[PDB]
Amino acid sequence: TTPEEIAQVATISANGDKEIGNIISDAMKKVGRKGVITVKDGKTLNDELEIIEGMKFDRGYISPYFINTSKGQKCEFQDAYVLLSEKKISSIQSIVPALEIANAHRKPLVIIAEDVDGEALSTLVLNRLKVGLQVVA
Amino acid sequence: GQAFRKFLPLFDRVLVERSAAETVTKGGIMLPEKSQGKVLQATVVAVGSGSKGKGGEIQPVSVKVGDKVLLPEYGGTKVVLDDKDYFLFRDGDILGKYVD
Repeated sequence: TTPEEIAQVATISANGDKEIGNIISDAMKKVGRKGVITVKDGKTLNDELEIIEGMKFDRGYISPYFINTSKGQKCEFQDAYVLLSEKKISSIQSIVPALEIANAHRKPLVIIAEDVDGEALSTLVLNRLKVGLQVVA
Repeated sequence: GQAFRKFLPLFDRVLVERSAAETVTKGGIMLPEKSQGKVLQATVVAVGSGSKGKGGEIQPVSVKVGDKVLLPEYGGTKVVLDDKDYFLFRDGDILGKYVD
């Protein structure tokens, strides 16, 4: 019932390591008793617990031209539009109307797709570099 | 046959200049140069004397200098005049003209 029992079980099973039990108890508290907890090696000397919230996937931007922060070579947008496409975006006609809507509403646009081919990608980089329109692929 | 700057097409060929390509969309989205293909809209700037298929006099071309015409996809001939680009077509290759 209590998280203290969770910490005690984790401590006993970890050869009496209090820190491991505390870390596991904290992770279970912050992601749920039936959440997803993964274990991986660390490059530091001490155990660390990191929580990934919201949605996050291991796919970065295609062309490093949409960077607008440069503090960590990252692109942040607030209150952004999202365009999700099952198929690749390659044609000019398949990308222009979304950009038109984003520009009219004056909001940044994230384009999540399988890939962005030469024509649409070139249009995106050109508009980002010249006009300054906020967009990312 | 109305001529152009030190040039005159022979027979039924018509010399035109393609309209400028569309750089930006209505909402301001700009297009790359390598895109947008080739412009099929042109302006007639030179017309030849006419064909000789019919016996007797000369039959002039249907178009006149200053007409806005729609070019076919293929069939033009590149001509360089004062470092600028023009295209020589046949009279019958022109698809139509924008009446206005």
